[PDB]
Amino acid sequence: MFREERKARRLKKIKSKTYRKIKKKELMKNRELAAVSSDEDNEDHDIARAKERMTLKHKTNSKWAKDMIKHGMTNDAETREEMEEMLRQGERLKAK
Amino acid sequence: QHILKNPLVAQGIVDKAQIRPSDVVLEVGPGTGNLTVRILEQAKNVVAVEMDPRMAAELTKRVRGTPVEKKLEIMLGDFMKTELPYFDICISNTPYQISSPLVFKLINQPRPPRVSILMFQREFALRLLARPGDSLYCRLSANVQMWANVTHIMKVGKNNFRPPPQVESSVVRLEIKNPRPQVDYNEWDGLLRIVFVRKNRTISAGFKSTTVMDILEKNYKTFLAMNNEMVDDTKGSMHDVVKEKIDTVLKETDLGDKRAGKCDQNDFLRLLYAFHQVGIHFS
Amino acid sequence: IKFESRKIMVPPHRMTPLRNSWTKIYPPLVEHLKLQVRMNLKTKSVELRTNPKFTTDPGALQKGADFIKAFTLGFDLDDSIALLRLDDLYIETFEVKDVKTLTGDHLSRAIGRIAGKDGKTKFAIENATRTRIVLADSKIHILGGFTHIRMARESVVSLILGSPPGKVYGNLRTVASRLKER
Amino acid sequence: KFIEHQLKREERKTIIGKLQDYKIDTSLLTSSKRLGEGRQTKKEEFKEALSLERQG
Amino acid sequence: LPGWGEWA
Amino acid sequence: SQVFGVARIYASFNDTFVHVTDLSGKETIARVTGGMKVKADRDESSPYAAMLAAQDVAAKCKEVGITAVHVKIRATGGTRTKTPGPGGQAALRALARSGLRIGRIEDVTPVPSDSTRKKGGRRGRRL
Amino acid sequence: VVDPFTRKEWFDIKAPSTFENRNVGKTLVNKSTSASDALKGRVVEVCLADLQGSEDHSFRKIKLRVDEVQGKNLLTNFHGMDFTTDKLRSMVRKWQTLIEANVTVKTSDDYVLRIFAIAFTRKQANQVKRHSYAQSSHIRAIRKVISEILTKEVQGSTLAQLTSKLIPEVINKEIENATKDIFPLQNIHVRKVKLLKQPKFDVGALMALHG
Amino acid sequence: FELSDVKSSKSLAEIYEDDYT
RNA sequence: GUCGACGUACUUCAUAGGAUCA
RNA sequence: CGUCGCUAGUACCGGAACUAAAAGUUCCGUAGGUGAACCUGCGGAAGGAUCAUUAAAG
RNA sequence: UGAAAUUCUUGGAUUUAUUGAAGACUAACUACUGCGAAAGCAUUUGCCAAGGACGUUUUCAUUAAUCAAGAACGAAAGUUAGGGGAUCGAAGAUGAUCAGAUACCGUCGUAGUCUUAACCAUAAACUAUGCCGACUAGGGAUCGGGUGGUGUUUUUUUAAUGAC
Ligand SMILES: [Mg+2]
Ligand SMILES: [Mg+2]
Ligand SMILES: [Mg+2]
Ligand SMILES: [Mg+2]
Ligand SMILES: [Mg+2]
Repeated sequence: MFREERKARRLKKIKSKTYRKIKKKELMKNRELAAVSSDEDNEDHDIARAKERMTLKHKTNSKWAKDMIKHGMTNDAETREEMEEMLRQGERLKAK
Repeated sequence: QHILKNPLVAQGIVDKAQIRPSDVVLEVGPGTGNLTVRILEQAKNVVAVEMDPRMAAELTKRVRGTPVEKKLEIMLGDFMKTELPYFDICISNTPYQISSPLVFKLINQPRPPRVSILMFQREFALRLLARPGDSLYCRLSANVQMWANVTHIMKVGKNNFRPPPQVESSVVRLEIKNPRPQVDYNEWDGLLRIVFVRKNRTISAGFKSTTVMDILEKNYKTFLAMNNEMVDDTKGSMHDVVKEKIDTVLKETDLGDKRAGKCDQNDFLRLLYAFHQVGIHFS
Repeated sequence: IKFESRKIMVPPHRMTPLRNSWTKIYPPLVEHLKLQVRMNLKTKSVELRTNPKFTTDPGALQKGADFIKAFTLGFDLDDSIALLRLDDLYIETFEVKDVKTLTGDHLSRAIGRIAGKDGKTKFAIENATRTRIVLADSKIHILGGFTHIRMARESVVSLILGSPPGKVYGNLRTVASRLKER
Repeated sequence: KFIEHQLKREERKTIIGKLQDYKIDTSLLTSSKRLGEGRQTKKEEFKEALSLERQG
Repeated sequence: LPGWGEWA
Repeated sequence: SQVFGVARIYASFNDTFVHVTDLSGKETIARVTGGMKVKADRDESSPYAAMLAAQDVAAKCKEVGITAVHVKIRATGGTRTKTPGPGGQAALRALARSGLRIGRIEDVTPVPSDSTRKKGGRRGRRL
Repeated sequence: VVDPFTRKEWFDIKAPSTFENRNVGKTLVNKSTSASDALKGRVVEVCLADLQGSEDHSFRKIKLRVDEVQGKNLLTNFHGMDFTTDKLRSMVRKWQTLIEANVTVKTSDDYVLRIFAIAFTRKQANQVKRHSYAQSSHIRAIRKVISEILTKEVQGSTLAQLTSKLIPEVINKEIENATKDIFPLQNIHVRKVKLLKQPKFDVGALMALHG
Repeated sequence: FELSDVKSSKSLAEIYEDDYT
């Protein structure tokens, strides 16, 4: 337990955007490759789509998206990708 | 290497050179020759000092087949190592690595140019332009202001140069004073070097150093020898005499408690005269 | 070939791997080097002695001593076996602290930078320079030929001083190419 | 500013004249460039000895 | 394990 | 019938010293360094220098009467590295091969409890 | 033009009778033009294993100073004690507290000396904690007990008797027994012995020591 | 030339023998 | 003086992403 | 195969003789800077890529 | 050093050993664990006062939270006046200026680094994250205290403590 504690501690301190970004991609690849995540039946898709339509949480009327857009912050590529990554995720939930 | 490409700044440089038609121009750092053609256009004749044979050859090809052939002259070598001909105006965009020597060499030319337009790094240019009491006032400022007067012409930004450097640049005008003031270069330089070790401390504290005492005592021994007066040559013989001499001059001049960075030309000159009066010669 | 002895003290954290690997350690020492082997549990140290009647190579005893010492520092067994096989392999050691005084998170990141993600950066250096590197906390040991270890030390030192791994990796390819040329 | 400048120039002229009144050479004088050294090699000591012998 | 604690 | 010496090995970055003296340490029997056994300064720290150096000292020791040596390897130590380098190891191997009996091997690197500042400076050294 | 070893002469060192093996090798010196002056003040360091003929003392070294010379025999006396560096580096380990004590004390023979003792905490048989750090109060109590024991042992003995105690490590047993209740310990050792001052020389005390 | 970033299967005896041969 | 700092006013560079089709 | 050359040397009275001549990382605070397209000292930060081994009072 | 060269050296350098002197710093143990309002804080022992938490069927009874004004301290660097001056070391000088993974290297080294009496009050002074109060999941590790056991070791007379 001590060894994992020390290793977990050191990883917690590292809060570099790129480092986390690499780690997240690799984790997603393994999970997809191993198919750890169960398939969503038609009901799971319907409920998810319902909530998304119910709230419209994945459009540029959100606070963070509006703040970035209105102040010429999204001209930069990196933030534009993040705004994009939000938008495509909403579109995925909108798919029928 | 970095190459300028904004034509406007170069045009301003050649314009502010104010080169009379009977002037011979020493153009350091020819590079491709963007400045050189325009200097040739409004000059009697031009002498160019290039380090790279290929760039000099390219300049020759560029100029070849024009009216301005007989005017141009290209010297190949290292600028310091070469002994230069008479020149009236100096226009340079040379690598900054040679900025400080360049200046002084122009000062120590047997017949110094009346005007020169030099491109220097912004920090270096401000140090050249610093006035007494400024933060960046330094030995360079005082010395160059003794032998010349420097003014600011332009601030040249990073974008103009390709590939971009990591520091901005500027263009200044240097004016060597004719007649040269009749103060020995060595003595001035020695006094300044002793006084500028820490420019924000008292001049007295500048002199309190032991090695300064050793140098000044040896200098006093040598001077007494020159005047045929005998001297014992023991290491600490007149440490106690030179110490009192320095204390008295510093007290009477009232420069003891004044920081070097806030001292002007006249203050240093008075200090030099006092130290001479009491018999100490610095260099 | 006279009667001589050597002792090498195994630290606590390595002896269980010695237990893990000892079945493969005493055979080469006893058959090839003709060396009579033992370790004292009471002192927890390996005792090697030259047997005058059977041992023949004068350098056998010292060769075995360095072989265990190579294992003691943390090198894998087969990596250490090269020392017995060859005669021109030496171990270079130094701390990060000699290179630079790094403490706290600076120290931890420096160790991570040398190892690299999943040990790739260390795996980069070992192959290009034809050596092995053990990153024992702030303690670095490099095993290989004399000329080989010096290139390895330079790259490791560059990482400690702050050189990003990518530029170090590019240089490794360059020197790696020159190694194949010669 | 102009009047203080001119007064400063006059003071400078007087001081520089008085400096020409009293002047010497600087070849034998040790430069202040040595302030950082604080220790001399045997070559430098021999050069100093030769110079002093030439002086007498 | 031949020679763990004795000469081998 | 077995007279003992002490083989002092000082392995620095740029050279290796093999110094054999009596048990007290006061009287030196033979001192050889990598510089004397090699034509170029670069190879003085090379192990090849060390083995030549070690063999010569061993040859001298046999002539004098010394047949066994206690090895006291050391490095520069102090504010610098505390572990002997390859030069020391190569010399030690040569001494064993030379036929001199090696009594005891011990490390006596100068290890400071707490030392002065190192030469490198804040940004480091040894690029 | 002169090979120095032509003019050298060999001398044989002898050890205190407190040690089992008196023979500890030989040294050499330039022949008297005297040799005795060069011999006096010379020190030789040797492992206790060689003198006692047991590997149990392999990590202990004794420094002996040449104090007298008679007929190519160099009569020495105890000058210092230390451990091998490897042993010390072995004892120091992570996840434990290092307790060290030093005491300055003079023997009954006016031999002023300094003793350094070291010890480490240990985990018990049923311990399940990774580490065994001891509270500062326990460290201070143990240090006081160790200092008192060392002072009592040194003051109530002569230097020869002091070495006679060092060789069998009785002092370590006494220390661990005394400090047992305060906190369990391991690797209790008299790390070092320095000889600060020496009384006026008495050749009689050296001859009686050497029999 | 591309440099391997994984642990070498060959052992240093093997690499140095390949260098020898 | 094509001077420095600040204040003020303006200009300018960083916008594409997913799906299908050829 | 000849003449004078050019390079080096020897002598003689610019001149006139002789010999030889295998080449084609990102920063912050502060303090400085006279080979400043930038460097340097001290303190701090990650906004910088953790491999292996590891109860041996077992 | 990539190789050299300034540098020391047959008056004996480098190295060996017996000492002596000076000024810093507290390795390994050392861990984001501990203490402090923060900056910071690490050898032994003594003295001076200070503090959190724990235990309390003790005591006063709203005395409290936040805080313009105002006050104490405030890393490193820096200034004034003494002291000290070992190491390292801005500046300065000087050797070399050949070769791009080792491309900024070497030697001497002023101020400083240390300390005493005052100034200066800035840091990525970072958890890039105000302060007080309440509530909203499971799990085992650690630091300090406390409660409990008919638990182990120890006191090698018991025991009682200490450590588990
Ligand atoms: Mg603690
Ligand atoms: Mg002072
Ligand atoms: Mg205040
Ligand atoms: Mg902090
Ligand atoms: Mg709260």
